[PDB]
Amino acid sequence: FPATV
Amino acid sequence: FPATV
Amino acid sequence: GAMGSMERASLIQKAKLAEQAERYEDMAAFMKGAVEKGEELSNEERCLLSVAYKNVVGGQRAAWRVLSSIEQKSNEEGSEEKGPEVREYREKVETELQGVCDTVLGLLDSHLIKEAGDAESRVFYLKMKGDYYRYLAEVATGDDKKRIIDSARSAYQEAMDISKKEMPPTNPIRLGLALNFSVFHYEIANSPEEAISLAKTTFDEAMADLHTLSEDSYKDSTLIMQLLRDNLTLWT
Amino acid sequence: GAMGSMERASLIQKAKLAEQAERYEDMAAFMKGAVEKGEELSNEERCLLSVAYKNVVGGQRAAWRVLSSIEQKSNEEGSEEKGPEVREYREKVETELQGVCDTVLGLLDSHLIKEAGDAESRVFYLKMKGDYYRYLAEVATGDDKKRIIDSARSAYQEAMDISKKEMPPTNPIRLGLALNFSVFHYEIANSPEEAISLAKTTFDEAMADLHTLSEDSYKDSTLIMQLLRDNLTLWT
Ligand SMILES: Cc1ccc(OC(C)(C)C(=O)NCCS)cc1
Ligand SMILES: Cc1ccc(OC(C)(C)C(=O)NCCS)cc1
Ligand SMILES: [Mg+2]
Ligand SMILES: [Mg+2]
Ligand SMILES: [Mg+2]
Ligand SMILES: [Mg+2]
Ligand SMILES: [Mg+2]
Ligand SMILES: [Mg+2]
Repeated sequence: FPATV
Repeated sequence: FPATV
Repeated sequence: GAMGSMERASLIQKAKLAEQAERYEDMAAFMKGAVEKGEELSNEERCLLSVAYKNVVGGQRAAWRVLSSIEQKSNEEGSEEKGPEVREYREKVETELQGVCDTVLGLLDSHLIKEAGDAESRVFYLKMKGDYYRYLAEVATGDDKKRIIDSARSAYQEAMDISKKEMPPTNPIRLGLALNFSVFHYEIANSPEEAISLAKTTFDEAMADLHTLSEDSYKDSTLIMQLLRDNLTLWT
Repeated sequence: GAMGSMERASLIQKAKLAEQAERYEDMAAFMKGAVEKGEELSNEERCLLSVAYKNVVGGQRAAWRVLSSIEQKSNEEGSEEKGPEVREYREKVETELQGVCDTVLGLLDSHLIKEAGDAESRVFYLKMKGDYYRYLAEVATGDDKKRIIDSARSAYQEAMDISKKEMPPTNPIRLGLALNFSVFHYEIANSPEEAISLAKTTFDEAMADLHTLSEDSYKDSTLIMQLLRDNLTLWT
């Protein structure tokens, strides 16, 4: 999965 | 902590 | 609210304790109680609210993905029929996730967003609104799926418009908003070109503004810039 | 029980799904529902029950220790008074832990132990009874503290007596029982010499019986033997 914050 | 199972 | 009888300051103190104990469900319930006191949140308190719910919903999403994968495999050609249990349990987790997202969206709508006038609070809450609609979108299949996707897009777009007018390009909230709106484009809106363009433009405009920062601000901004680069590497 | 309307086999299937999803609270509730169907458990089903509750209570214990540490620090000389919140939240976690232990002990008493006639089931359940009394003992401070410690000791001792008569010294359940009864002696009963003697004797008697085992049994037994050695290294 791609990075989120 | 010591090991338990 | 089961937290209605506890002092606001004691809810905040207990949310910080729950964080240290990695008890994120408790942390979220304490922060929901604090929001429901009706006063605006400080920057630190908005961080506690977002950390708590991000951890709760993140665990739910990871479980949902495990279960959806199992369910998809069970629906393939040649798989033995295992009955309704996998679907039922995936639905159970899905409904619990939707419940948490509706709770967060409810706090934002009643009444965090309407009282948030400064860019640092209003952008943070509108990013959260886009994030929790995005998690609803990840599991959506019904008549309202396009409307859930558009609700996420609309909240992110309002946040972007404010952040571009009111925050420097290195502001960590602006950067994190752009990170997540870019992921929305890639994963939810089937727009990988828009996702890549937004991540690249956000990274480059932040790079050009790093020279204005202190060492501590530089550390904060470059951490999120590295997440943008990580996604670009994943996608290109 | 909220699980009273679900088929036993579907509860077992869902417990396995919850394990794959790392949803241990759900796993435990599914296994509680399965136990409450009233039939005896198979070896695999006893494993699912013990894995679920060990993970739930393990998280609670780790949180309790974080909170107790904070509380002890707040009660030291020179610490600023922070009010009742740390104690209250430590009590909240403690009460939730006690509730889970009482639930497991209730399943064992109604009616898992009384129907368990084979050594592999009866020793497993009596070890669990000693384990959950031990977790109650870790947080106990009242009039009944010595009785909670003795309940743990008594359950472990009955399990040991059966295991020595009915199981080979390499049996993984016998080994795990001895591992945990040794930890009971060291941490709970203030008997480090008994803890070390039991771990050493258990290790040596298992070593001498490894030659009777298949490769797969050897792998199972030596894994637990290494935990005995790890504790001995920690204690000597
Ligand atoms: C919108 C947003 C932007 C930056 C953030 O920074 C990191 C990821 C370093 C963080 O953990 N902050 C504390 C929680 S507010 C988080 C959220
Ligand atoms: C009493 C006991 C003895 C051996 C065990 O073996 C390990 C730790 C390898 C395990 O995870 N077993 C599956 C859960 S039954 C566990 C419990
Ligand atoms: Mg007040
Ligand atoms: Mg659904
Ligand atoms: Mg553009
Ligand atoms: Mg039936
Ligand atoms: Mg108490
Ligand atoms: Mg002896």
